[PDB]
Formats: sequence, structure tokens, C-alpha cells
Amino acid sequence: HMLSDEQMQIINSLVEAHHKTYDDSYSDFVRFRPPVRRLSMLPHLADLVSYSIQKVIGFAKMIPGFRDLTAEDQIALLKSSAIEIIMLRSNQSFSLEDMSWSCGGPDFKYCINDVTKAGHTLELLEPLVKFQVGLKKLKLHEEEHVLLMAICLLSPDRPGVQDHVRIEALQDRLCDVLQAYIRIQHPLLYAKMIQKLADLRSLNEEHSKQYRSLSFQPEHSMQLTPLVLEVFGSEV
Amino acid sequence: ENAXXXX
Ligand SMILES: C=C1/C(=C\C=C2/CCC[C@]3(C)[C@@H]([C@H](C)CCCC(C)(C)O)CC[C@@H]23)C[C@@H](O)C[C@@H]1O
Repeated sequence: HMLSDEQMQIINSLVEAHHKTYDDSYSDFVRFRPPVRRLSMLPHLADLVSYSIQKVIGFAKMIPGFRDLTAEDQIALLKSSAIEIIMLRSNQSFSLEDMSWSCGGPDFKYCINDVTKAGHTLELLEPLVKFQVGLKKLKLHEEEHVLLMAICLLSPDRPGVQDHVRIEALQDRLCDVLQAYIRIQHPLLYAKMIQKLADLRSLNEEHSKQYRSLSFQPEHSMQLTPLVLEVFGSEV
Repeated sequence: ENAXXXX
């Protein structure tokens, strides 16, 4: 019923990793291509996602044990999970009152209508918003929020992974930390959090489907960034 | 260009 010193240091490392890679001021958003309201929101949202992928890379590198993996394993994990971590980390800007992502100002307030102007349809945006609502209602502590992101990223069942046993042992240790944290802090939540990981798989699928139609139009793929094209691309 | 060398 006590958290070990190593388990406590894992939480401290993950919370510190998230604070170093998530800027609550969103002051960098002014450097993206501006949002305008034929896919008028694609340049801004492409820059937003590309910026967020680089933050996820920095977060992943600070996960204890992630740096010990081979370079190929680190890339494979990030490529497969980047869109899921972005969907998870975006809950911090999501608001149940607005049903949208608020990032400081009306220019950087993104609703469902904005994402349709980036090439996506309600077949993705409806389950995505329902996901954000259900996740927001969990009222996760920052410790639980960052543990869920690290657990999602260290999933062993990802395409291209080589050392499945070592990655699962790292994820298992993170799950034990989360379960021990929940038992101490919440005298059912863990099952709800694990369910959200399965939801992220379905959202990953639908986004990958819709991203392929987007990236196969040269007029749209050229509006993306190098990092987006590489992370979301089918290249192996 | 030098592109996954953001490992
Ligand atoms: C980025 C983050 C934020 C919002 C995430 C959103 C809002 C707008 C639409 C998004 C970006 C979804 C889009 C379906 C992604 C489409 C990308 C592309 C056009 C390339 O297929 C995924 C997450 C949604 C803001 C902040 O929380 C940082 C976070 O990190």
C-alpha cells in the first residue's frame, strides 16, 4: 500500500517530462501558419500537429527506459503512437463547456467545424470528441494523465517493434506504478483508463484511413510538414 | 536532406 522510491521517481520523471514538453501558454502557436475560416485550416493544423509530434518525441525520450531501446524500436513506437499521444495530450486544452480545444484566444480555439476544413469528416471527429468528453470526465490527475501517455507510447503491440519483451516489461512496470498510484490516491478507474487505450486504437485507424486520402492529393500533401509526412506516412 | 536522426 506504499509507493516505492523507484516508482515515485518514475512519476517524478514523467511529470517533469510533460511540463518540459507542454507549454500551457501556447505562445508558440503564433509561429504556425495562420488559421483561416478548399481545406483552409490544413496549414495551421498541420503546423500544430507537427509541433506536437516534436513535443511527443521529447516526452518519449525522457520516459525512463525508452532511451535504452534501440533507435529503430524508439522510432517504431513513436511512429505508431504519435497520433494517439497527441489525442491524449490534447485533452488538457479540451473543454466540456465549449466542446472544443481552447489554446489561448479565438484564433487558436478549434471546434469540429475547423477540423473538417483540414480534410477530416465526422466519421473521425465525432468519436474523437466523444473520446475527449469521456476522458475529461475521468478527471485524471496529472500523474495519471502522464502515466497513461507513457503506457500508450510503450505499447509492445506496435508495427515494426523488434524487442517486444523488453518493451512490454517497461510498460508493465509503468502499469504497476499507475495501479499503485490509483490504490493510494483513490480509496474501476484503471479499467476505464485501459479502455481509453483501446479507444485510441480505433481513432488511430480512422485517422490513418482519412490521412491516406488527404496525403494522396498532391495539392494537400504539399501543405503538410516533413515531420508529419514521415510520422504519418506508410514508409517502413 | 538529413531527415526520425529529431532519435
Ligand atoms: C495538438 C494538440 C491540441 C489540439 C488537438 C486537436 C485539435 C484540432 C484537431 C486535432 C489536431 C485532431 C486532427 C484529427 C489531427 C489531423 C492532422 C492531419 C491534418 C495531418 O491529419 C487530432 C487532435 C485534434 C492543442 C494542445 O492541447 C496541444 C496538443 O498537442
